[PDB]
Amino acid sequence: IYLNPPIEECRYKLYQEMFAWKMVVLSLPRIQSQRYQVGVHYELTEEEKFYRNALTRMPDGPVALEESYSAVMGIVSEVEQYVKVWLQYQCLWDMQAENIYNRLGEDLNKWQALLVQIRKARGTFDNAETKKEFGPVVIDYGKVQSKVNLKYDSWHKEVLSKFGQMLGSNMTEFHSQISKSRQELEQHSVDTAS
Amino acid sequence: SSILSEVSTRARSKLPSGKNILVFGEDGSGKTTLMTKLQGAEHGKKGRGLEYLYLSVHDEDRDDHTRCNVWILDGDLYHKGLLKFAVSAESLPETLVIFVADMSRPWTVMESLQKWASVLREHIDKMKIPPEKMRELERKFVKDFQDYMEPLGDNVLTHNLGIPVLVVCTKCDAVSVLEKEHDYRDEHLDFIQSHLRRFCLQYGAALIYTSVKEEKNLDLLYKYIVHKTYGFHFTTPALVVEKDAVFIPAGWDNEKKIAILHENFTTVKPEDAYEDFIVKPPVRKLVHDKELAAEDEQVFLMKQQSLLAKQ
Repeated sequence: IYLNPPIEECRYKLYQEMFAWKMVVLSLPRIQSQRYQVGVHYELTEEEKFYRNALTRMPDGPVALEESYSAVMGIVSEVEQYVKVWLQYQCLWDMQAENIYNRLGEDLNKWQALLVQIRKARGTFDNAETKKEFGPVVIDYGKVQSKVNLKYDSWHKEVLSKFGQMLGSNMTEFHSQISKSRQELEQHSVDTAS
Repeated sequence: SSILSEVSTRARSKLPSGKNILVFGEDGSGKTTLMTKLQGAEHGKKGRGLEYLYLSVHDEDRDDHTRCNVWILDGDLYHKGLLKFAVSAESLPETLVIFVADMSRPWTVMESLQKWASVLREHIDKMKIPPEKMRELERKFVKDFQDYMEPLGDNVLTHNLGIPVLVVCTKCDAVSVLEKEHDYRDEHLDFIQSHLRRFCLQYGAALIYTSVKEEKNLDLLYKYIVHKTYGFHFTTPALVVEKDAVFIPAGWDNEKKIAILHENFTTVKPEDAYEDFIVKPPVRKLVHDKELAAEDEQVFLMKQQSLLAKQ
């Protein structure tokens, strides 16, 4: 599972957007008297010629900036978490079912637990939605939508089949011992001198 | 639940990521130029506040691709709170921090460097790192410093944060121009190099000279950055033989290795203050012509009353 732009792009491009939205009002020329006041016989310094001091002139202080990055620091962070969830499916191509079988061998019946959360793990998945939107960041799980579906469904089918096979074996035990004990009770020897 | 254990335990071969290399430096010191030239493009775009560069480090020996997070910070002190975005307790143990000392203006190096000596320190305590972890990282960094094969002392790592620190000084080529345009003596270069080495020794830092114009040690800087943040193989020796470009590995520094640099200059003792030895760059821009105030009507009429009075 790759990212065609790596997750760092999701933050870098948003930073470039914020930089554009700053420079749209920041790179404005500074009003100056040098038009005729040639007595400043010196190349206009960039810090003063382009008016690069507006950030120190916040009416509300730096809080806006503290807010701005915060939004990004939120927007990227959780969505990377979302990406992380997708990366969690990486096992579907490199995992040994024998390890799972040994770890959960003879669970409640055979597994009875993880097979329940697998259906929930089918979330972020198996929906008509093709691309997850979040703010201006859209992650398109279009190339994997079918491949991970096939792999996950095959693994689900094999796990379900093994669960059912063990379930049926235990039900052979179930019904066989019921029948035997029912016959033993149906001997019905209630009155006897012995 | 159960899945988050079962699938997670099925981990494969990988290379560690999520490293946050940090860059504080004096504003206008070409820090963005240096790092952009490092990452491959000639130069990105500058701006205000924190800026992001994702450094793409590829290891051909293992043939893998990874990205580190260059969070380059503005030189304005007013933009120091937003540094709380740069370093977190989750990110601290893998942060490598470098300064940009614009050698074209040596007179503004040390204190700006010493400006570091406050900011990060404040940020490293206001985030309230528990003593146990900060001590363990500190001793781990100390041990890593000790074992440099190609040291103990009174002031070695006498004050440090336990994370790798570099002091890279850009615009190296300018040393030539200020050599002639300022008659800046070679003994001055020796003095500033010794002072910077003492600084990097007390913070356990590795110091690298570089010039984007002369593209010197950029490959070496890349090698050292990757070697420190990741642990790649390193083979470059301590290039200190020539003054033009000097490379001090973190651990190669010793007090005697600075006394040897002390001896060859005999003009002014190094114990004297930094700014005393270096010459100040005089301010060029003249003061604006004074306000030509007009005497208001009231005191003018007072003076005219007096004039009509003595007559």
